[PDB]
Amino acid sequence: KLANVVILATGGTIAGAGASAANSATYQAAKLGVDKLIAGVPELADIANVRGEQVMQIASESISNDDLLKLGKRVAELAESKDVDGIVITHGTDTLEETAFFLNLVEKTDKPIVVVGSMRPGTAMSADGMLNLYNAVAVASDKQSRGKGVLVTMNDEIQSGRDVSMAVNIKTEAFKSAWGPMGMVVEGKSYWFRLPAKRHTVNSEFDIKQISSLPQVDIAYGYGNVTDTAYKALAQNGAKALIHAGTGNGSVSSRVVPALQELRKNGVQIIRSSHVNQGGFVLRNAEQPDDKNDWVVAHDLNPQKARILAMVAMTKTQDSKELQRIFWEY
Amino acid sequence: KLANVVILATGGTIAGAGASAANSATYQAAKLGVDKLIAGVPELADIANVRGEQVMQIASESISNDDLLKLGKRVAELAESKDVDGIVITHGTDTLEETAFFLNLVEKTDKPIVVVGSMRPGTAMSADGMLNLYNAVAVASDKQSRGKGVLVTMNDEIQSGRDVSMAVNIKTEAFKSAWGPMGMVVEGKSYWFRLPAKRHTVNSEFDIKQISSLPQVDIAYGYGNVTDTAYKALAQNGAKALIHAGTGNGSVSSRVVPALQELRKNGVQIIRSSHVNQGGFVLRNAEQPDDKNDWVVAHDLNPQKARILAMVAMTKTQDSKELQRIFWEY
Amino acid sequence: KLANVVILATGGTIAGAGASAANSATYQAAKLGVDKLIAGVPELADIANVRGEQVMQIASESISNDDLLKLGKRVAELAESKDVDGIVITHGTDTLEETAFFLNLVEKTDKPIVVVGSMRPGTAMSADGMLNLYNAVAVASDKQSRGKGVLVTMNDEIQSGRDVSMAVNIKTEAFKSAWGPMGMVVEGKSYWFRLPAKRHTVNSEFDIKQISSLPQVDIAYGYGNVTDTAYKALAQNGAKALIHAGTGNGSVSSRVVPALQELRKNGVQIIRSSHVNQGGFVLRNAEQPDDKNDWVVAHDLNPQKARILAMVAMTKTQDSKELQRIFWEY
Amino acid sequence: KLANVVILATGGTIAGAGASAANSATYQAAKLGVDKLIAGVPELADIANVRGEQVMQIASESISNDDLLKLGKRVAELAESKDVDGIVITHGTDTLEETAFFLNLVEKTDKPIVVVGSMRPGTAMSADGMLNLYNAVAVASDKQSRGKGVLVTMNDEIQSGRDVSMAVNIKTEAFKSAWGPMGMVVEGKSYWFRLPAKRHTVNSEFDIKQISSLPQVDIAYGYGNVTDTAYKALAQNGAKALIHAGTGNGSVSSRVVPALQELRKNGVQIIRSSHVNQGGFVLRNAEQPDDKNDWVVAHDLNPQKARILAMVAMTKTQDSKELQRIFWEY
Repeated sequence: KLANVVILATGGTIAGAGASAANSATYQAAKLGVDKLIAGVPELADIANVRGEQVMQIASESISNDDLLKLGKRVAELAESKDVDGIVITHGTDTLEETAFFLNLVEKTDKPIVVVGSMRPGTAMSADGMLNLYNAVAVASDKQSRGKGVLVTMNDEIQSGRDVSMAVNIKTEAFKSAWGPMGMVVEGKSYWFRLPAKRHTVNSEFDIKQISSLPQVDIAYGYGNVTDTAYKALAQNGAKALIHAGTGNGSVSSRVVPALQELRKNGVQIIRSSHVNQGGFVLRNAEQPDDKNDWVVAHDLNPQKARILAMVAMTKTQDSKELQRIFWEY
Repeated sequence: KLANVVILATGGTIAGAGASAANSATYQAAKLGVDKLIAGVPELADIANVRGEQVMQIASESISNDDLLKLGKRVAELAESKDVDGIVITHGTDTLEETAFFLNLVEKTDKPIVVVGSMRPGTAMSADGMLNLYNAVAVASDKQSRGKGVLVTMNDEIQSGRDVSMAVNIKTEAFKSAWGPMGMVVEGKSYWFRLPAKRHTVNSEFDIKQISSLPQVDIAYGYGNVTDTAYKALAQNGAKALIHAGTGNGSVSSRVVPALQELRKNGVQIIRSSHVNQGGFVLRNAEQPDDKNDWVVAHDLNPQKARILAMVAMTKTQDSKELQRIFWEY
Repeated sequence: KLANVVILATGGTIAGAGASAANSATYQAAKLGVDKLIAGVPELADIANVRGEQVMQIASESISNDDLLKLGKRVAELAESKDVDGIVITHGTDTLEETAFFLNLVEKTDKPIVVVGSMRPGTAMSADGMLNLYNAVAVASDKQSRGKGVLVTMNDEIQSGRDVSMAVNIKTEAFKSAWGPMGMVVEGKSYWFRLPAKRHTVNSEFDIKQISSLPQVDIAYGYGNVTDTAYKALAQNGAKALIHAGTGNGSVSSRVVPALQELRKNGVQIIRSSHVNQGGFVLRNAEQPDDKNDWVVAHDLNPQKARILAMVAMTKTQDSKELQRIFWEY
Repeated sequence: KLANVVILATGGTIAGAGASAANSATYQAAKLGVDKLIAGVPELADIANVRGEQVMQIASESISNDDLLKLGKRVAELAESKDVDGIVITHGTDTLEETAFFLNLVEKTDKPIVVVGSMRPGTAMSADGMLNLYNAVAVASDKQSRGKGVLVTMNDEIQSGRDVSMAVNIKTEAFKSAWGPMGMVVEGKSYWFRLPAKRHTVNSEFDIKQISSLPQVDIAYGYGNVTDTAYKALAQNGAKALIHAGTGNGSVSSRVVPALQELRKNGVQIIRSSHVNQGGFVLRNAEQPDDKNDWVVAHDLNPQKARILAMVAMTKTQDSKELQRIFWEY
């Protein structure tokens, strides 16, 4: 009668603890195991048959590519199981948007996958995690969630895992998309207003089942008087692609362009993103001659999202034209 | 009767040119001289006595610290002149927010200083620069602008140069502040709704007249699987402070903390900012033990803004407690 | 081969004129005919084969139901023509959102229909109307626009005609949706990030071909110390439904509930909307017992949008359960 | 020694109760007395000496002018007491913005006055009221709050009572200002980023001590095919001023202008506001000839705020030029 939902716990503020009820912002992440999360929301038994597993127990700022692969592979094993209807991942906020996008690209399933965190620990007055987790389970149990790609369910919203980002610090409305929420979840019911347009999950060319390793990708920032130092150092320490987090429309300083040309000739993919992250996108051939240089633009994707897509894409191709297509379809 | 306004041109898209009227996003910056910009808005003569000077002719993504000092010293000379009532600076968008904040810290004048750019070049259909420049001159000529600190006048808004940032790519509403616009400018008239709270201009402890060369400060990004490589390389190549553009509330990967402790022990200031830029702020001692490590938080300041404040602050102090006070006052 | 686009002119600021180039906000609407509007953007020939018709010449604040029917019927005649690929409607901003939603409900066509205005008259410095009209023709000429419902193309955005609203005065970013833009249009190219979820155009149960008149529907506002006066007066002067623009979640004053029960028994449909228009929705049975009173909630639709849906819906049904279904599907 | 704060309870969702923990949106307001609210936040004793009074027990959508006066007069008595350092008012969300603006105009004190509500009842999972009430008391007890005018402390923000509005339904981020938050409150500490520019409290020309009964003011909505019916009926039933909630920049249908000219000639003040409430303002003489007609524009104020200012203003003046000055200063 009720859906079978599995909760995969990774740590985070949602599993965190502070010293008193007034500690909404100063806490230790990743203190409570998945069984204590489930025990703290007894109302979950009203909306689904829930089982929990601990995949990891980390502050998400310290996540690694090996962690992503472990989580992605477990999600795929559960998605293939006839006994599983939906999956919830409890996660720290800091890199929640990276995990959600990674799963959106590599999980070839129409089964709902929801990633959820909290801005306050469960010890705090007015802690947000209990209702976030209830909503995540509600959404993971809802037929309307099938085929919608990875979702994030914080602040009573249904956000696309593709382009939701941690945009506001401290407040519970932290996660926003340039392209809006797709829906809302209220008193366990989902209300949809938009659908995804971009390739995901079942329509993805990528599959975690065929990924055993991820290429190293790093990010360097653009600002006044920036030099080529970080770009060269990152490449010298193994980066196979650099995400340029440029000013404006992925613009590159005249002090940095020559190093990026030299790195591209040395086989490093050069992907122009920006730190202009509330809306718009980076236009090919506008601020830099990407065709002449054989560079790629990240479209609307912020730097950390562009890193995820580049890493997944480079499991399959190092062709800059193919990478640009991928950045325009996902 | 009319105010005496000087326009200091530095380049940018507002001085740009594209190949066709439909080229609103693909153009070359810094092509038109200040006399051509002034001649493109003959209505300036109705609202002020305007004179133009060409300080530099750059795409603002390529600005240097020596460019900031040249511009800041020319602004100081003009502010000291009885014959100047207000100052407008035409600037590229990419680092407009950095220049505006710098001038807000180092110009000890109550004379209006307005920084303005455009998202479309003057060759485009529906180019925004003409009305942006008219509005900048209107605000620079208005007695209500005196003592308000440095202002930015795009999109019919009066924004604080402190915390306005380039937040949306392509669109004319690019410049936004987490704390809102302070006012609007419409048909030459200024309408105020908020005042600055933070220290600026006449109440600043800093003065451009004292600064000969700015200290080197660099920025490193935080993301999944980040290593200490960029942080160490930037310090090796001369960084006196490192702005950490962390995930979430300025969080630091467990892979990076030991390097930042070693760098602080070797005299490099460690300032925790974030790429969570739509609202909120980074809280001292929350994600990291700043007191134990002698680190600084950047409060609400985005990484490029924190870099500007760290450079100015270190012309006066190397005491981390004084740097934290400055990050809480400015 | 270029698309054949018809421009249907109705008036508005985009056809407006002010006394001087500095008049961005003080002007007269509906002065320029469609042939002069088209002649002002000769670049339209690069993206489509365009012809103009003058349907009407009004300030949109003064639109009537007879004007909607005239425009809707003309759109339908063009959409049935094999010689028409797309339709652009130039329109005043004030009720643009009402016309766009009306057409989204009643035009049973997959051919693109775009509604466009401007915040500044074409006489103004940095007038927005030329690029808005270029973008409207670009989107109306694009195969990606087929089957997406009615679209609004201002501020470089592709907004859904369903739920875009005039949200910001004066500024060119005036039109916003709670559910985000669906895409952007830049240098003639359309970039999509979301799809509509709600029923529209070809999947609508409503058809302008079967509508010869519209039921009278009026709107009354909720606030502190509101009385039942406006509600009763509007019904006495022919309203067949009343849109309640409530405080909060469509809340109704205890001073107004009895009048609404008497009006419902008298056969007036009662639809709870709100003046809380930036996000969320009005929940059935939450603030008022809608099932007991036989009332309807407007879901996320603002009062003027709810009026349009009620008026179209009541051409087909006066069954309150059917109207609630319609408010949940469109 | 702790500040003495008095909590004045008026009802609302913050005092509400739902049937179960999953009832975040469906509940009964105004169920719990002030002593139970205070008992539900035992941490209040750490930050202030609190006492509670029950002023009334209502759902705020049903507030009256006499309720405003009863609360305003009690606030005045407490502000005049040496034993009171700060005042918190617990309130329903629906008309919280109206009460906060009223108090901002009529309380001639620099003592902190905070108005607070919740979007979820205290019975819900992740109820927001506990931390909102803690934050209200923290802000009411803070020296930084003195002289700032009336404040609203929801969602970790410090918002101006002047121009904060209920803008988002259901979500805890409901309260927003076009001009941004002025600050934040985190772990009991206040962080300021802007100051008010408009007249309030100690600099107000109005005083609650002089007002015995407020004049009747009503609101009529503008939309396609609107008629003069609601305007005339509201005036016939005693409105001394009509707030016109127009489309766009307070625009008036050509079907309505004649009635509004006649009402003005008969002594009814005509104030043009709008239902365009996310930003911008209504410009005098732009959409209508206000000077010719002796009408007033509401500036940036939404209709329900404009009604509050019009009521207070008309306790002093019937001169439309003085009313316009008031609408430009407050």
